Amino acid sequence: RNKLAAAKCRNRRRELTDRLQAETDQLEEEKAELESEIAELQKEKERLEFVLVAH
Amino acid sequence: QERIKAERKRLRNRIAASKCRKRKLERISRLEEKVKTLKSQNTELASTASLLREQVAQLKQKVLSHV
Ligand code: NA
Repeated sequence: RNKLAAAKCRNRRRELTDRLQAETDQLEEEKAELESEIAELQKEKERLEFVLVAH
Repeated sequence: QERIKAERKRLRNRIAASKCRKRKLERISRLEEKVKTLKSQNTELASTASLLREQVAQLKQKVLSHV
C-alpha cells in the first residue's frame, strides 16, 4: 500500500528524464526515416543501373 | 513508544527516497546510453545515405550522358 511513494518518486525532477526520453524519441524517428530513404535510394540506384545497361 | 514508531516511519521514508534516487539515476544512465547509441547509429546511417545519394547522382548523370 505504498504506490504513493513510487508516484511522487517518478514525479520528482522530471525535466531530465523528460528531455532524455524526448531526445530518444526524435532519434528513433530520425533513424527510421534514414533507413527508409536508404531503402529508396538503393531502389533508385538499382533502377539507374538497369537503365544504364539496357540502353 | 508513540514516538519511536514515528522514527521508524522517518527511516522508512528516507529509505524510499534513497531507492527513488537509485532508480532515477539508473533510468537516466540507461537513457543517456540509449541516446549515445542512437546518435552513433544515425551518424553511420547518415553517412550511408550521403554516399548512396552521390552514387545515384553519378548514375543519373551517366544515364543522361547516353541519351
Ligand atoms: Na525504384
